[PDB]
Amino acid sequence: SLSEYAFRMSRLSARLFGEVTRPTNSKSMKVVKLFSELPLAKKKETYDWYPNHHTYAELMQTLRFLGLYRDEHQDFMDEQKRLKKLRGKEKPKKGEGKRA
Amino acid sequence: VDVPKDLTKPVVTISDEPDILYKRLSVLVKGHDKAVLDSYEYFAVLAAKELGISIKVHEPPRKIERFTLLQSVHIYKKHRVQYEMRTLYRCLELEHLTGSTADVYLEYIQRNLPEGVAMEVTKTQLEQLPEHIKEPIW
Amino acid sequence: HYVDWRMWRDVKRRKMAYEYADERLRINSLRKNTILPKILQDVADEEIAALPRDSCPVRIRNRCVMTSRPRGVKRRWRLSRIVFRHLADHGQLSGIQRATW
Amino acid sequence: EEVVIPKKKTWDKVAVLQALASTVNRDTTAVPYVFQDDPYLMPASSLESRSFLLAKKSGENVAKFIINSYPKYFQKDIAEPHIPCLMPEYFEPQIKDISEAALKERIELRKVKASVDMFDQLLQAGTTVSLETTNSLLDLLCYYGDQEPSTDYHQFGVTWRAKNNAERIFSLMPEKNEHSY
Amino acid sequence: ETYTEDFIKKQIEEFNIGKRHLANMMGEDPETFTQEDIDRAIAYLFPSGLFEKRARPVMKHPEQIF
Amino acid sequence: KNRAARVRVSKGDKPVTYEEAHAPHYIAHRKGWLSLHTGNLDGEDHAAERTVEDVFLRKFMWGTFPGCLADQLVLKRRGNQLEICAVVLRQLSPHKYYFLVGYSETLLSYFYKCPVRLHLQTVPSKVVYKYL
Amino acid sequence: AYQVHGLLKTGDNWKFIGPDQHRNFYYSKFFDLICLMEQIDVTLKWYEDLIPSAYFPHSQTMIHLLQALDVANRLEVIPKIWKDSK
Amino acid sequence: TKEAPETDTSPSLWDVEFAKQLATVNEQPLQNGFEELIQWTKEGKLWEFPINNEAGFDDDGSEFHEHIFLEKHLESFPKQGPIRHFMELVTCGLSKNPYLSVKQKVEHIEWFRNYFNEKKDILKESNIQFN
Amino acid sequence: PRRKALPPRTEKMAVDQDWPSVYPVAAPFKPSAVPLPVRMGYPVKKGVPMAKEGNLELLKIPNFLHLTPVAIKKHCEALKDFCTEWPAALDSDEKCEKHFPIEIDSTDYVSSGPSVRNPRARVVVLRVKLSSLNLDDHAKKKLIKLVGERYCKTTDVLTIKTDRCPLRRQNYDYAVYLLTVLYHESWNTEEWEKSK
Ligand SMILES: [Mg+2]
Repeated sequence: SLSEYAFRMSRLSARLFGEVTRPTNSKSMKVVKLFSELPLAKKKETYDWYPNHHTYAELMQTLRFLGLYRDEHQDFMDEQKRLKKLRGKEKPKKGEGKRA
Repeated sequence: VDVPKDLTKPVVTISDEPDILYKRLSVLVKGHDKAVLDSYEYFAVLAAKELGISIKVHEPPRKIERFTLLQSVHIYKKHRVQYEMRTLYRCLELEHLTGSTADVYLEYIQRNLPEGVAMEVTKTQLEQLPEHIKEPIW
Repeated sequence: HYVDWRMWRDVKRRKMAYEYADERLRINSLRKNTILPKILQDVADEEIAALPRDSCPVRIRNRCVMTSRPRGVKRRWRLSRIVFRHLADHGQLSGIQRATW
Repeated sequence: EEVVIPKKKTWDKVAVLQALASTVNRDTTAVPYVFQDDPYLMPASSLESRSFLLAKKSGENVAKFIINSYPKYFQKDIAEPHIPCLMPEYFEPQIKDISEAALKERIELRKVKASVDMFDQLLQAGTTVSLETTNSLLDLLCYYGDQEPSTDYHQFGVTWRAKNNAERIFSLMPEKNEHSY
Repeated sequence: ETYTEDFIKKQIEEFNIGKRHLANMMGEDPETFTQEDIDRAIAYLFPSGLFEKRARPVMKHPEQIF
Repeated sequence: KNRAARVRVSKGDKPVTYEEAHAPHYIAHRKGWLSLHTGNLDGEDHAAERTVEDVFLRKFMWGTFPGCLADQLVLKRRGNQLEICAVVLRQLSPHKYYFLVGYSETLLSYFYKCPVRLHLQTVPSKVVYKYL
Repeated sequence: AYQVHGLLKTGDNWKFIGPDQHRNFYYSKFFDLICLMEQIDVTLKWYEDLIPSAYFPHSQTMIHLLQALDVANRLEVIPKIWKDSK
Repeated sequence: TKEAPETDTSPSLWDVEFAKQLATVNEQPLQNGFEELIQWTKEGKLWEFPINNEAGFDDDGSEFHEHIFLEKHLESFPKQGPIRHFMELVTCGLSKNPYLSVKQKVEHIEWFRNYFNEKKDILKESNIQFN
Repeated sequence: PRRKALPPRTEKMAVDQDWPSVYPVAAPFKPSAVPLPVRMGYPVKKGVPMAKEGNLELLKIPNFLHLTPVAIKKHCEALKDFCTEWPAALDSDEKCEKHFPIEIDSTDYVSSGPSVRNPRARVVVLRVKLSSLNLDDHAKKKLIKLVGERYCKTTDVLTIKTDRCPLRRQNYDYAVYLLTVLYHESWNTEEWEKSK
């Protein structure tokens, strides 16, 4: 319990310092908190968590087609792909496959 | 024998508004190497003496942050690798500076902050009472 | 070009959740108090339950950004323990060493 | 007793740097700073001194050529504050509507072929072209002699031609002010 | 490990020459630059926190090294 | 038996560099960090974004100077600047090295929106610390 | 020539020396004149300052430095001049 | 010189092209490291020291009282009742949010204004007059 | 043939040169440009630390070759021009807080990366003693009842920390605004205060 003077004083301080002045229960003070920060989804760590993998692969792919980047991994996989084709183990054409 | 002539000096315009006063100006620096913080202390304390600033230095105690990880890709829960990150400190306590002295000195020591070193510059500025607080409105 | 389809499904979840965050915030605020009438809060319940399911932020998963692993990720680096260690053990993470004491 | 509070000196954002550069004179043991400082990359003749700087500049054109040819790979601003000069450049007019404002783009973008083609269509529409707008279009056509400035990738004799478009445009121009002449 | 006597003498030469450059950088008298001044200067110019001292940068007389 | 970043002993004939010759329990003891920034210091931010940048650059440089690098990159950051300190070999034309320095620097500065420099240090052959 | 060079080195005047062609021409001529009309000791001072710090010589300007060394009867330096020539 | 210049008139191609080659006069290769830091600072590539963590951010030139005092925007809402109570919590929280611009804050407030304006009937049934 | 590397220029360096010209700014250790026979590396058994050339250990040091004592003194001479003088009247901290009762704290955060932003920079702290203000008994009581724990009785300092606003500018302005309206309200005597 708080005296009327103690009560009317803490309400005056709250008005001054910009805190809630109406009596508000703890369940409704979430409204203040909700608008007092950013939504989790809006925070940079969240929406910008992943590197743009579309940009890192597409950039380094043209840099290889341009001759300015050597992709030892893609060279490896091309060689294997070339050999499998010789063995006859080539990818079938989509749709026009063995089955109907 | 080819020494240049008429060395052009930068324009330092003395203005007519007064200058900020800093009661003190604490400069904490944080690195992973202590020898690097020793060389940065030597540099910054000398730079302050060659500029007529009063400077004191102490070492705040270090922080060692450790965490554990699994050592294997799949099972073997009893086997861990543990890692740490040490943060070492040195606080440069400068005192009684004017805004322009600070401005020059910070810029200088900040541009020569070594790789892997961070700095937190607390500036305690001196100020006088706002006009509206001189006398009540009652 | 993401590591896999599970990462790709999280990339989309994170993006949709960002698009709707302001709407979701506003609707929650209505239904997160005792001030407003319940007939109104009940409408809000319906409204936010009708927003696309992939805008719900609890459906975001913090996967290794390099290998897409859904567990064992350190949040400061967004990497799985396998990937973190590989860089840490080669000396490639600034200031991170093996701990002994 | 009274605080003798001094006055705030001010300077430019390069001044302290310049104050520090004053303290150093060039190094005689070193080649110019634009070169790499390795015993094996240090130029060892005037020919190399020239050739090595062209190679470095050649690689920069290839970079700038890629950066401007694939803008999407370089449209993610991480810098604070924003650096306008490390962004890609866009040289194609983005407004296809026939309007006075759209004319300025082709003029500002020094696109001689786009401007004349748009000017022809615009003239057929019968819309009025401002004198200032027409004057600016003339400067571009005359300055380069109706020859498109070549950029990235897609002498002896008289280069001027009597049957050139610049001459024709003046005839079509209804009003010719002093700047036109 | 094959360090010919000639090899060492070329090392002592380089140390003496380097000793003088080090005193010059540090703004000290080349004629009174002791080893303890070499160590203090090298520690400042190449700061390393490596916990092992034998792994840190060093500039010693070739006879104390080889 | 531990495996991480250990080069095994073999038959006394394997050239290894000082970097390769040291196991992870020597990373603050007998050798340093191949990168230096402030992200992993107490109270600092963006350790993740620094780490993704460092994984790309090492990959970028390895394929951009194919067969030239003689050791690992040293990545440095000072404020807004980024320094790439490579040790390369002396087999490529210095014309080609200058092309690649100018190219990489430019391309990386527009990609990571910062001033990026690249300091080469040529060696004749890969510096051998030990024959494992 | 010392007045011409003296002017270039004042303030920010050195920025007017122009492209590489202009720069070699300037320093090539300037130094030829030094070797011919200057004391040998001061020619060696200008030799060390200008090359390769500011100017990569031409084949000729080595000859002039040789001749100036002969006129000064300082042949103990010719060895050094050969190394630099390479 | 001429008393009154043609300030309204703007430079032409000839003008700027001449300005470009007036600069080519003094352009020389960078001489040392200081010159590159100086060149980069002029180009805006390098940070300016001593650093301000808000260098480049002026926050739409807003003043403190536009973030902190948001009741002026509640003038279209009921002056009393549950809507006032509620909106007084939105603005209290908004007035404490250092991550939003004043424009973003006003968007939140304006949403609730449009939102409660659509639920008039719901609000009228519960005897809360909106307008 | 195969291009041969020139000799290091450390040989052409004079033992008395001015070293600041060689390394004017912060730059990575170059063996070919540093005339020191410095070795680094944990030695193999019956071996020596490794030579400077190709030594990746020396390239991992953030060196101080651009900041020798010579260089520093030279630098600071050119910078004395930029700095102004401390008011000789403000000798002691006693005199500082006599003439300047308010103190404003703020922090700047220097960190490496592409972005300079740091949300901790916005915070402003306003510190003042209540003995430096024009407060009677009445008002000194109400000011202390209004600020709560922002006031320390031991030191008599009232501390106002503000961080509501995006900018430090705006927060400082708010901190002053608060000290102001706190001072004027502590002087106003509402009628309900007779219920104490
Ligand atoms: Mg084990």
